[PDB]
Amino acid sequence: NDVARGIVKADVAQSSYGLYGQGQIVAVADTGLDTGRNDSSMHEAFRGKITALYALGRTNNANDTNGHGTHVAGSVLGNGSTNKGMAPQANLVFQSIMDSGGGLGGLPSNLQTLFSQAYSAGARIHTNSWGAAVNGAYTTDSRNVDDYVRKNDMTILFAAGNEGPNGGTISAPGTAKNAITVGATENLRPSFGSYADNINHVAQFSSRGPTKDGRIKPDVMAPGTFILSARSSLAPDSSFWANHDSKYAYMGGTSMATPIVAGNVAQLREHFVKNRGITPKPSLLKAALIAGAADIGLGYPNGNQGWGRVTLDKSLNVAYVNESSSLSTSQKATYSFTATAGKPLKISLVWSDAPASTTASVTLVNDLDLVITAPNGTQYVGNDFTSPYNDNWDGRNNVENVFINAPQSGTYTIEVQAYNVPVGPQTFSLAIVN
Ligand SMILES: [Ca+2]
Ligand SMILES: [Ca+2]
Ligand SMILES: [Ca+2]
Repeated sequence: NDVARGIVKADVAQSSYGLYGQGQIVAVADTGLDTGRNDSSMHEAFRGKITALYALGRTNNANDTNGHGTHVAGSVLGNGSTNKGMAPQANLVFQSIMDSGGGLGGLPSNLQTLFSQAYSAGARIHTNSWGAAVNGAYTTDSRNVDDYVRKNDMTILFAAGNEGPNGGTISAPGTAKNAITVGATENLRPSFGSYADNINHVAQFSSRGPTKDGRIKPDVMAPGTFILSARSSLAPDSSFWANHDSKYAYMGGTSMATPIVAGNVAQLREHFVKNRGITPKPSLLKAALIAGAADIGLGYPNGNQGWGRVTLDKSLNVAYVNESSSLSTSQKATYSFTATAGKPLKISLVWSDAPASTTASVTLVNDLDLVITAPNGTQYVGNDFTSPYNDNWDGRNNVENVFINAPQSGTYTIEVQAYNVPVGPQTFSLAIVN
């Protein structure tokens, strides 16, 4: 966590912007949380900061004999004396879904039940280091994630899965359109060897897109190898990659990358609410993370890194549109942005789409297109990264991007065009970095 904090710029968010996640509540659905008791027995990283601790998988037992859940929650918001999570003043809703057999039987059949329970408790961010390895398929769980986000103010994150490095290995519900799906790059702890020596390396195991219908997943990356975070007092050494001390130990997986991003979302949401005067919609938090992300060196579009590695300080300050307009087929919204040529210009359009059928061959329901015009007339179409940049149109993704490394100083025109919106009108968010 301490090195991940610096890689994703949560250190700048904390030290220069004051963002530790205070006032935000993150829900984690995972194995269990240390002793399973919201009292003074609880691990120092969560003692006193638990909004609610629910036992779903084992009636009346939310403890963590595995370790996964405690480490995950630790990375979101742990506030112990060392190895703090990214949002260490956020409060925690924890849903313990591990069943007596070690499986995830506490999950309800309809995942909307899980998310609504968390929402009722006050959580507005819900993070899930779990999934089924269904090679990019959009399942009932994916559908319910999508329906839930379109109807409720909840940012939902899912791990991409650990079936890399082959293409097309994204887990469900990480295949949901409206979640933020997170893959793992390496942490920088090179004494532990090749899994933690290059922050621009995709971890070998991280699942890779595209999804079954060709969409780019994961959406973003974060460090997910040799992450030092909270150690359940009931977990054995075999659950960890390496020991550290009685309260903290190492783990790696997309399960570790996801909660780093979830804590960054708490920091970002705090910033919008306290410092920018608005409650940012899930689509805007997602767009802002995407526009701020760093190309780890593979270029775009790319299923190995998605849109790149979270870089939180760039996301804090984006120019935005927060679902303030909705579009039906053939309509367009227009914005103008004055750019400066010193720095890259990155524009990200994200929408919380209508849920797809589990039987559809193409999951995108409502298709918006991003079209940008430079001061000197050059046009760019969302996700067209091959010159000429206005000839390849996107009909699959509900994230569209125009990234220009050396922009012209001057006013750029930004159009969001409703190509085909059968379940309309469709709103959207934009985030702009320059
Ligand atoms: Ca490496
Ligand atoms: Ca499109
Ligand atoms: Ca092209």
